[PDB]
Amino acid sequence: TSIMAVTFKDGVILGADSRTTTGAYIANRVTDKLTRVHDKIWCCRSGSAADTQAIADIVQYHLELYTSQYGTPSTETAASVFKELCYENKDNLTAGIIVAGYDDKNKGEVYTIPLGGSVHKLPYAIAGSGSTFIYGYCDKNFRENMSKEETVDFIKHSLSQAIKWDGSSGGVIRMVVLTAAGVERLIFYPDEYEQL
Amino acid sequence: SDPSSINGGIVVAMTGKDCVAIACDLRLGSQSLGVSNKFEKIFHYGHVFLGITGLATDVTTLNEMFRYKTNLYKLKEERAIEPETFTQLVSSSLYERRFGPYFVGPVVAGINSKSGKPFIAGFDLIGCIDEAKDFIVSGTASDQLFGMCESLYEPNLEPEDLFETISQALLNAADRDALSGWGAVVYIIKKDEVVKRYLKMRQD
Amino acid sequence: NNYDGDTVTFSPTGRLFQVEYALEAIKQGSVTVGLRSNTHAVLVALKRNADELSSYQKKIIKCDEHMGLSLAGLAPDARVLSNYLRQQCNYSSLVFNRKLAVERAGHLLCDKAQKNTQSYGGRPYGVGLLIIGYDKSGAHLLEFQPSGNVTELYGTAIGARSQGAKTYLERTLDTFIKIDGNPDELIKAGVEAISQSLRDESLTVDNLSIAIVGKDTPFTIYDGEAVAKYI
Amino acid sequence: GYDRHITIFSPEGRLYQVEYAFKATNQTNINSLAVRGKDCTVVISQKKVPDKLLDPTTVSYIFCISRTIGMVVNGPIPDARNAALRAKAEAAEFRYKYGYDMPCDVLAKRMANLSQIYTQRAYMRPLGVILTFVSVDEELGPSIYKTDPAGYYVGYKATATGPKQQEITTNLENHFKKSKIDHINEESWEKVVEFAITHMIDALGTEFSKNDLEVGVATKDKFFTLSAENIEERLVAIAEQ
Amino acid sequence: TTIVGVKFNNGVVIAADTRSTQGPIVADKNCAKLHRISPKIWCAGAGTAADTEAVTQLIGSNIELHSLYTSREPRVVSALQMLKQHLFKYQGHIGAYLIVAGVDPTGSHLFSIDAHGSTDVGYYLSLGSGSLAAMAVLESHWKQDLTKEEAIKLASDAIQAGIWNDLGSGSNVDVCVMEIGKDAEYLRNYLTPNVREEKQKSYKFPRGTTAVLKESIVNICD
Amino acid sequence: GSRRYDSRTTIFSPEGRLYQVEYALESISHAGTAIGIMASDGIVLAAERKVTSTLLEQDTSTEKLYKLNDKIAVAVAGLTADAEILINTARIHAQNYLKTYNEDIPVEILVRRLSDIKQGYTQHGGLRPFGVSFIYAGYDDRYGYQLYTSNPSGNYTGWKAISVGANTSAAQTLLQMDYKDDMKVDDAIELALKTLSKTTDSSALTYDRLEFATIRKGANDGEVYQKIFKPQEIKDILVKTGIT
Amino acid sequence: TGYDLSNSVFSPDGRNFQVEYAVKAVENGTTSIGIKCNDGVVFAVEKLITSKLLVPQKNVKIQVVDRHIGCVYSGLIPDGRHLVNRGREEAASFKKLYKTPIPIPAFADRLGQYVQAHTLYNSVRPFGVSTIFGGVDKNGAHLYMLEPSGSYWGYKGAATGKGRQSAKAELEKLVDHHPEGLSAREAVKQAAKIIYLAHEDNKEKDFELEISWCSLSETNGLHKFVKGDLLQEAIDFAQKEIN
Amino acid sequence: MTDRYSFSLTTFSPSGKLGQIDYALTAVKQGVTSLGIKATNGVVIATEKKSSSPLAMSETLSKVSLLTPDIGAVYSGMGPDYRVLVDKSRKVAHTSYKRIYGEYPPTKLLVSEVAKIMQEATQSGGVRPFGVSLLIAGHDEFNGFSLYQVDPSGSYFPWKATAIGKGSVAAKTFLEKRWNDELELEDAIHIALLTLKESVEGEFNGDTIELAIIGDENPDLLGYTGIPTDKGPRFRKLTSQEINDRLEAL
Amino acid sequence: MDIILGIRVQDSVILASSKAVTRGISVLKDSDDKTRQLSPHTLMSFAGEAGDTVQFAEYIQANIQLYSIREDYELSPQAVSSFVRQELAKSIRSRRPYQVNVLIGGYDKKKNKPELYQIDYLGTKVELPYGAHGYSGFYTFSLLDHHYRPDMTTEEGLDLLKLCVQELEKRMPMDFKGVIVKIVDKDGIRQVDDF
Ligand SMILES: [K+]
Ligand SMILES: [Mg+2]
Ligand SMILES: [Mg+2]
Ligand SMILES: [Mg+2]
Ligand SMILES: [Mg+2]
Repeated sequence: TSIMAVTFKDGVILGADSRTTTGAYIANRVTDKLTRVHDKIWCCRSGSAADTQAIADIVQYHLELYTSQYGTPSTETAASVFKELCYENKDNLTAGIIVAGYDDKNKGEVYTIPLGGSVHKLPYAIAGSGSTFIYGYCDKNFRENMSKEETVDFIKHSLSQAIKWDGSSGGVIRMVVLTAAGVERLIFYPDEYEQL
Repeated sequence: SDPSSINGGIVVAMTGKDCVAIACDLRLGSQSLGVSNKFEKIFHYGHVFLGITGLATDVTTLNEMFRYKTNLYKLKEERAIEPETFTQLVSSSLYERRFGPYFVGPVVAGINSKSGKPFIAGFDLIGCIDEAKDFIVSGTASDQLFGMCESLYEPNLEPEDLFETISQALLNAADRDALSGWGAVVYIIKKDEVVKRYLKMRQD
Repeated sequence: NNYDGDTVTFSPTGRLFQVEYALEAIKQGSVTVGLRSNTHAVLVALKRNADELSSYQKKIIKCDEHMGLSLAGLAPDARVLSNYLRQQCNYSSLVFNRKLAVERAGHLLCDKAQKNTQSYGGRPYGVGLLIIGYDKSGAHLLEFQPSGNVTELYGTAIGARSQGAKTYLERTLDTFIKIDGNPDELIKAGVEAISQSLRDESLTVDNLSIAIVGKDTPFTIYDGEAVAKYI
Repeated sequence: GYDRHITIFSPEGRLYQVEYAFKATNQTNINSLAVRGKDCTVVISQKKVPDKLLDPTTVSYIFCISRTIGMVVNGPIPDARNAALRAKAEAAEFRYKYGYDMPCDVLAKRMANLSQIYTQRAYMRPLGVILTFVSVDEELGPSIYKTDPAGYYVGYKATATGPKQQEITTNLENHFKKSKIDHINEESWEKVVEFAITHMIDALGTEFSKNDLEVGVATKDKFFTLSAENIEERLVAIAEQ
Repeated sequence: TTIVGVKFNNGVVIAADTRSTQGPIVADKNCAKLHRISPKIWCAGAGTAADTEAVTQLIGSNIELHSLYTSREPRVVSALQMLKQHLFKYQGHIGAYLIVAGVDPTGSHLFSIDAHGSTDVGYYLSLGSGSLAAMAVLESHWKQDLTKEEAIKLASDAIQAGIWNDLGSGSNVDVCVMEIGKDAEYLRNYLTPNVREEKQKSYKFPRGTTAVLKESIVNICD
Repeated sequence: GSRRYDSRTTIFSPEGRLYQVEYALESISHAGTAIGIMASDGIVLAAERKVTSTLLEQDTSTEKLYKLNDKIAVAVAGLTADAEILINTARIHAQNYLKTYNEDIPVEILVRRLSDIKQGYTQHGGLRPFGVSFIYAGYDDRYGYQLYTSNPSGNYTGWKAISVGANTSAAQTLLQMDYKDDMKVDDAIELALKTLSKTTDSSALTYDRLEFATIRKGANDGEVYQKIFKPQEIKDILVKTGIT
Repeated sequence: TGYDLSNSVFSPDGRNFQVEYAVKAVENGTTSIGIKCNDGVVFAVEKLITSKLLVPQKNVKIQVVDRHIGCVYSGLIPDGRHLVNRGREEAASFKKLYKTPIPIPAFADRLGQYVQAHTLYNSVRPFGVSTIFGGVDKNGAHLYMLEPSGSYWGYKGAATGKGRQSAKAELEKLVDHHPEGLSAREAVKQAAKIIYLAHEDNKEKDFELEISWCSLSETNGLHKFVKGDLLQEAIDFAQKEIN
Repeated sequence: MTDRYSFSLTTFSPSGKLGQIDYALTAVKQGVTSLGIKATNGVVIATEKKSSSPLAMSETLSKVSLLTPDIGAVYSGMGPDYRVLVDKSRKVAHTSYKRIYGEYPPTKLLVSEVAKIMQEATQSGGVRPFGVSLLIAGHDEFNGFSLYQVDPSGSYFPWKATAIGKGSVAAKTFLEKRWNDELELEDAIHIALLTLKESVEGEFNGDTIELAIIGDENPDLLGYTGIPTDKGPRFRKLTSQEINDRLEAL
Repeated sequence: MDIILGIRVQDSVILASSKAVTRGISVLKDSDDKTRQLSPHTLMSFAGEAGDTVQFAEYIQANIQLYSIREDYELSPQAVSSFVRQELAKSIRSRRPYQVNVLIGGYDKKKNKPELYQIDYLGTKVELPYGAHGYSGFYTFSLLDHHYRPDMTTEEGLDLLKLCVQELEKRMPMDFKGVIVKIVDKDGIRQVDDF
């Protein structure tokens, strides 16, 4: 996988490729690695497909039960639940998850959770095998308080390069926009992003 | 130290016209050493016959276990268990030990007393049912038995002809296996008579 | 009446009779006194015998180098509670390298006694305790009741005829509180306090029991010829 | 007579503890009502705040169990909240285990089963509550299912619960005799709420201010409660007709 | 095994070959890899044979009890959730690779499940040792808006690719069609392109060929 | 707490009796009579069904006589539901013994274990005892034909002929009168039926109100056969002895 | 009858007499109050000075849960401590899993469910305390009062103990005279006055005043005890009003 | 806390009676009438749908329940007790039989398992007996059609025909006059409706009566085709319309 | 441990068991009796892992003796052998299995027949005219295949056994210090002192 989440003026956008593998065989070329744990709290999944799905399912359950009792959970709270599962079961998990959500008080927020189960709040986060190839690019190009169109272009160009170099990444570029306006799903096909 | 090939042995079953046959060798050894030439591998519970190859302690244990279970079945059901039902019981019982299995290759054979239909089935060590119209094989000479049966077998054989076919399948398969042989038994099963024959075979 | 069969039952006026009956066992117990200044804290206890051939039941127990108590009521219950205090004091030392605050000691005893008043099958503790100690905030005196109620005081007394000593200490409050840097005088005040609870019997050498803890004094108990000084 | 203290049978085959739990239901002296529209299910309940020192916003007997399911309770608030928390947990677990939202009637059955256990097992008392569950089920449409301390449950065209439940029940019965249908033939939930309040006013014979009522509305994909001003807006509409 | 699943206009179709192996040996020439979980939810299974049968039966049993409890027809997502959580719990040791499909009140559905617990969503899927031969065909001939008869053709063609090109697959093609508003039709041995040719010789022996030592009547009665 | 509602099922009376056991025996004394008679060449089990209704399905019915294994059967007196719990345990126990030793369980060993289970319910657990009395009829190669009885106390004894349930006092006197040691099975069949016919609370003893069974060596050579009588077979044996 | 001998048993009325008997223990206890204000809450309690021998300021009754919630109670003091110990466990596990400190309504239900659980079985006794508690969270200030039955509501002002009626009457006047709101520093002064006024119902033994507060502006949203100059200022205000 | 009731709540009285079982049977007596009749080619079970309120939808409350495709159940007594027994009965048919033998249990054995559950509520700690009598009708290959009654004690008896509940004494007498061993299924349905009218007071139609049969296999109700040996459920619940059709030729 | 043999003749079962107990490079004992009397007409010899052997033998002995007292009756050799087999069949899937191989020689008084059972540590039971455990069988089986007759006397059986011991003493690598021989017949169990 190549995955990322980026905060901007109006909120936050998540991004991901659509490739799942067993060795060099592509088991799924249209995977959806962007996953809803709450209305406006989503995550990007990387690592073991089984582990990240099982975790996301448990988190979605926890936040649904949270909402029933205490109302809408914060993005930080969601990240804490992910952490708790990842940290306490670190010996048996291979999961690299980026948590992203939109509050009206806190606006856009991004938390990344690597293998060990540590939590890191960042303006933007990149993860997955393909992220290695775009550390240079993303650091040079990211600005705070970007517009929606600028942030979409930033993620599109970034994942395009990650996909280009990483064999484990490919397919379509999925994106999920989280703002006050609501939730928007974007898709971008090879013919567009390859020739960027 | 491969549990399924310490003691040796084989079982084969075949269907004929309104009849079934099940046969087994008599050897029980400890690797190279032949120990017993009286170790029968076919058992029956009512009219349902069960043959079991593999690790001999599990053969004995499973016989005792299925006798146990079919006895309680009969007391509660007030009727003898049928081959199709017994097949399911064997599958359940083996899969119960999924991650610590009995090292066996059981084979069910018998005639359904209600429908009159001949029935045979085979299992792997962990319960997977292998149903067949023609024949089921099991044991350390299973390759040999597959080759003998697949060429010698034809459908709708008469009981007396079926006896010859299954006997020749077993004997010639056993003689190409070091761990199988030392005598043989064949069961010919009709709707309401069962004949048991001991075969003369080479004793090496 | 109908509401005293166990501790789990409230009476129609909101009383817990088993807890009150446990409180009654303390009233039958031999008198013991507690008092403190700003530098030291002192326990004085009248010991009781079965007859002239028997020993005198020990009333004072050490919990740590800086803490201990005196008992009145069921002695085995005092052994259980003191043993718990010993462990809690000890846990604080091993884990945090910290001497257990006398106040926390009181909070822990309160919560241990309380659990025995809200569950079926159990019974309340049948003993009252006077805990003295010297910690990071100076000298302390606590009064434990098996109802769970723990109270910090300048001085007090529990047991049979404890009201005599308790009145005396209430009068003497302004005097004994300022007995700083003088152990023997603080004990004398405690021995005079317990004397207000005596009837037909007087303080003898194998009858009196005194304990003291303070600024430069570990918790130590005096019996036998060591208390002859104070008679 | 210890057969009246725990849930064992009396000589006449009765469970007195269950019967006395039914009487605890009316301890709050509040009446509730539930009706179904075409697209929605409306539930209304009286709101009595006697003490001036109470924060009126925290006084509620309507609960949002899940996004789709709402529940109103007739009975003391401690037992009411006990039931609500369990219902929420059950609905959440159902979704996790079986991959879809717990239906209103299935939750009702589950809570009813739990209530049944308390009528058979001695160490557990029955909860002195009647639980009315409402939703717009994705299969069965607008739904009202009600549970009691006996462990009984059933679906309803409409229902009412409380001390003056019988008056409201017959009032609704007489309307459905007239209309000849199973529901309120109305497009918007706003007017179904207006119907619910109108018929409660007629049956109880009392007028309501904005703070005398409590309203829950179930539509497709969400159940929500109304604010005081939402109800006031609704009360004005009734008065101007 | 080769197994596939293909979505169409008004439902979903799954298919499978019928070979069962023990190493290089064909143990069963006509085994059933299409499993009924509920009347209108069926499962194609590859991997350890006993595992795919057992896990499909267990979840099928629990689905039946659930359907009775809820007074509702079971949903594919329920079978999907129950299967994946069971398989995840066993960390891959239960070697079941499943294609789950069916119709329910929500619509028609097609999913896949890996032994470790991961699930996929798609219009076309293939699993097992012949999945690459099958997927090659699916990727070549699949399109949006397939009819029923087109989807059956595509599915069985994908299985055939496995039968001919994968040594792990062989014999026959089983099919199950699950259409919305209709009964699911299980087509056992839909294609049988591997019939054994006539043998050159009858190996029926002259009676008395086998030497016998003893005879006896066996008592099966009480 | 819950002490208030505890009946204390496993305590002694001031006279040294077990209340619940005594009261369970009182319950059993109202159950339909069951008789066991042991002959030199077999055993008879006879039992009276509890006041029958004409719409009861008589042939596919079992209330009194149950099969434990091929060599052992029991006649029941008391709560049927309680008896079935114990019967399933006894059946399993017999199979455990067979699995262990590859030999059919000796009758006494089975009887002892079932009686030991009953005993347990009278000494610990705070549960009510089983309201059941059994007549065990069986064969093994050590003692041959054997009759036993067990009751809620968990006490068991061996018999030549015995009755349980209703009117045992009258039934035992009649058995004691006409029983002799050199008796045959067919004579015992007659004695069993004659005794029930005289002790019955019904107007007249008919086939539909009886369950009957024999355990003979009347199979072919040195082996035992259990015969649970069919309705028509009871009708015939009732005519053959001239009761109807 | 006998319906009142066992907890969790319904009477023919539909009442749990054992809980009502626990309420009698609460009514027997000392007065405690809670006042909700502009951006927080204020708690106060009456401490009866049984003897001269009691060390002043050193038998603290108000308890903190987490760092933002205060709890006070009337009735059986040990029962109140048990409830707070549970409250602290509940608040710790909330913060452990969800990171954010426990909201006051969330905390209120945790106590409520726990107390309610002690009316479900005959093997436990109901709590012999009414508990007034609250604090400041993300949605502002909240004040609650919880009773032996498990019943709790949000309050503008709350009171319990032997002088509850006197305190309630005084609380109602503040609500009427201050519709816009009461300030934190004002509420501290008023709390002192009300405890002194409620002491008329327990006037044999004289008493010691204890106050605490949480305020977004005054204490930065954390629970603190009122001590020293601010306490004495509040005492003087109360003294001036009784005369 | 914890269940301290580890002792029996049903015990023998000096007279030998088991009080709670007797009182449970009394609760069954108060319950609405239900009946069952066995024909040569089927079994019918029936009961009145006593509506609690006219606003209640009596279709949502099912008194007649499918246990297996070939077994159905009805009751008299306490509804909630029946509902949980049906849940338990359905599960035990799977866990203790189908998951072992790969087929559904025969009627007598499923009944035996339900009886066991009810017996345990008579002896186990801290529980009362179930306040219901069940009538279980079913079919299986080797026993054919059968009808069983299960009482609170755990006792069960096979019946040609019987009734339980409110007006059982009169209903049983009615069935004795009409029942013969040559009854066809349609004749048994007719007698069931006649017998039930005697005990029903108010409305007597397909909306107030609940009736199901155990008869021929129903391939149309199976939900799939392709397996010859699977031929469909023998249990079928008669519709409201199907009942009214038979009430005209009554 | 090491050498245990068994021969069933017309009227008796004869068990021969080596006397040596070796640990490392030292023969610690040369008079060890590797047998336990389970009942008056049933004898069990054993060989295998150190400690396990005697612990298992005595555990079986206790159980059979317990049965004998309870029922006032002697279990048949067949019944005893089946009990022993099941215990070993349980053992093999335990956390630490008994590594013990046994021969059970008994005289069935009801049948008036000698019986010899060979059971290995896996729980593999067979009834045999002659049996052996370990490497002994690799010499004795073929020898007995040649010289054994089913109608032999006890004296003939002892001579047949002498022939086995002689062969083992000639071709076996280790010194097993001779054998203790015991006879099981209608009159019970007795030991031959001069072998
Ligand atoms: K297969
Ligand atoms: Mg790439
Ligand atoms: Mg060979
Ligand atoms: Mg109860
Ligand atoms: Mg061996």
